[PDB]
Amino acid sequence: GPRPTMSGATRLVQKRRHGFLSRVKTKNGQKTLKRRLAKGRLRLSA
Amino acid sequence: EEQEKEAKKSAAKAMLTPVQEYNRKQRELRRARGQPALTEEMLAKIGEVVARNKLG
Amino acid sequence: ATVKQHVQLALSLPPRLRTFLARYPPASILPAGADPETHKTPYQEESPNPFMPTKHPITGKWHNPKYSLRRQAELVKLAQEHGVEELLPFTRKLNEEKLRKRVELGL
Amino acid sequence: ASHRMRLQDQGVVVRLLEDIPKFGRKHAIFRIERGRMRNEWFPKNKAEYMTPARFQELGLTRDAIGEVDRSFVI
Amino acid sequence: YHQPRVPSSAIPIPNVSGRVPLPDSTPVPEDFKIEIPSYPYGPRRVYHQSNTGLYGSALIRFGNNVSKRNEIKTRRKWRPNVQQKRLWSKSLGVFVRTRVTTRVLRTIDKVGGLDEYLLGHKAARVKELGPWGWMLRWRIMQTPEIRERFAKEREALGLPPREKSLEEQLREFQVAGIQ
RNA sequence: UAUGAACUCUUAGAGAAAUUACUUAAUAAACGAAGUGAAUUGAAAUAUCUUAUUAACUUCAGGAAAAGAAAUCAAACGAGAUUCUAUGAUUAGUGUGAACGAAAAUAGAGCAGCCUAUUAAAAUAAGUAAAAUGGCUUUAAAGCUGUUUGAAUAUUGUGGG
RNA sequence: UAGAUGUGCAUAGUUAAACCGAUCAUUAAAAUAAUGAAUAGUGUCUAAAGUUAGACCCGAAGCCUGGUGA
Ligand SMILES: [K+]
Ligand SMILES: [K+]
Ligand SMILES: [K+]
Ligand SMILES: [Mg+2]
Ligand SMILES: [Mg+2]
Ligand SMILES: [Mg+2]
Ligand SMILES: [Mg+2]
Ligand SMILES: [Mg+2]
Ligand SMILES: [Mg+2]
Ligand SMILES: [Mg+2]
Ligand SMILES: [Mg+2]
Ligand SMILES: [Mg+2]
Ligand SMILES: [Mg+2]
Ligand SMILES: [Mg+2]
Repeated sequence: GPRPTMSGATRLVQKRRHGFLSRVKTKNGQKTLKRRLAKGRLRLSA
Repeated sequence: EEQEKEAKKSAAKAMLTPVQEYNRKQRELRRARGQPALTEEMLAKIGEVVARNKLG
Repeated sequence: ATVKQHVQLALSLPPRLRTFLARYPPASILPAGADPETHKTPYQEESPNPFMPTKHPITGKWHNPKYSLRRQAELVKLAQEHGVEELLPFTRKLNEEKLRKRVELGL
Repeated sequence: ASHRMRLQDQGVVVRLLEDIPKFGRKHAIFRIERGRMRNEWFPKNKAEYMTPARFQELGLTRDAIGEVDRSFVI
Repeated sequence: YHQPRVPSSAIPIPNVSGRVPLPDSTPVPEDFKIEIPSYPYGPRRVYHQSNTGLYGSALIRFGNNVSKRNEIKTRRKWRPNVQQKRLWSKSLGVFVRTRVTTRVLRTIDKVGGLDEYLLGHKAARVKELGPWGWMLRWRIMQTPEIRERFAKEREALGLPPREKSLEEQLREFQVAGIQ
């Protein structure tokens, strides 16, 4: 079954992993933004 | 910004060989000659050939 | 008046034909007392026959004809539709040349 | 013997600009190994490659290539 | 590569990337760079190893490996016989170090030398030179031998005699530095 | 038909995008070409084959790109660039099989030729054509290609098919 | 005005195949010696079908490629 994996989770690790700068500055991150931007998402990251 | 790009695009003209520079100089002279024209006398002689081969 | 009608037939040809004749005029249409060698056209000075290949004097290399064999057949076909086939220079694609070679030598 | 063998290079034709001992006299044309010409002679300006253009300027033809003279003495 | 220093020329043999960094000793004015004209056919989008050597027209080729009995296809690679030789340059007068294939070594002998192989104007050769061969071509154009050879070949073609060269600019910076 | 204004981020540098700090800093996706290139699947198993020069990824490029005015096809008559659609054709042919699969030609959409290219390019093309070998493609030809070698000079019959 | 243009099917069969042909093939020469095969097609509509496409509908575990996450 699922586990409580978000216990003790901080919001500084959310910007370093799934933030916006982590995606525009990486080759594989531009795809995610372009993919999410083509679908029409508002929340491109974090 | 464009003057430094057209000068950067034609910057390899200083690396041309004597033969390349010679062929590029002839086009200017050949293009300046223009196209030959057909005088009324030559046109009249061409019509005779057309009429002779069409009407007789 | 007849001369005016003749000039209206030469100007009725397609520009493709008029362009070729302007730079490669045969001796027939030249002035009566003109000489073929003199007052040549700038195109004629480069090569007397644009359809035949020419060996460049300075460099011993043959230059392709100005008009390829495919284009030689399009002018002969277009020149034969307006009865101006007697003006084009010698060509293997000429209807009379193809026929003469067959009768002379055969298969 | 066979109808096909290993393809081999016979060398490069060069005209000696000097008079190297044990090979040939000056202005001698022959086929030498590419290694010696490329690494020893050409840098020292001891010979020159006999390109088709060179043959024309010198007036000679391809039927003037000689053989190496190992016995040559200065 | 680590290229020798031209005997009487301030300009160094260009780098593999195209930069021509001058020594600290040579005085250079504010924001002065030696730029080589762009390669007409641009770099080689594949096999970037060929953008830094004389590879002619050879690249890394992909094909199959076939079994003796069942003829099962497996992908493999064919690499060009790339070496690293020191080729003599009559114009420069030194041993230009570069990576050249064995097929281009026979072309250097066929045309009469590295200098003759770099000055070829045919389209098939300019494509074989590549970005690196285009930098060595530019370099030998600055030498006085080639400059005095092209000026003599223009008199035979009926061309006017041929402003300041790159060697003079660097020479004038050594004079202006003392004033 | 003109005209004032039009903030911040993506988008100077840094950073936890819409902040800092500066400054009259600024360009998504799909579509195109090349490179690389599978497997499910079918063959009632399965290796060749098929799926498939597919999907996907990488680079580069423009509003389109690519291709393009015959070293093309035809067959003893002749056609006359490229591209798109249909027929030719469940054909020729290939393959043990399963299956894969042309071209000439015809009709239509378009039509344009040229090197003095209407944007500025040949002094007519040599490590090239081609050969052996290892592969791709493929009908054994032609075409692409790593390695080792390596020509000829125009119908007055030279060179390719 | 005038002339031409545009897949296809049938109109002749026979044989591996062509020549041949109301005849053809085998008989190593041929020959009523023997044996087999000869006469309405074509287009359209309606419906039912064979074939290739997902192919009457729903359902795997798994395989490969590209990305995501410590
Ligand atoms: K778990
Ligand atoms: K590489
Ligand atoms: K082949
Ligand atoms: Mg934790
Ligand atoms: Mg050897
Ligand atoms: Mg900013
Ligand atoms: Mg920024
Ligand atoms: Mg089976
Ligand atoms: Mg078949
Ligand atoms: Mg040629
Ligand atoms: Mg080949
Ligand atoms: Mg052949
Ligand atoms: Mg061939
Ligand atoms: Mg029949």
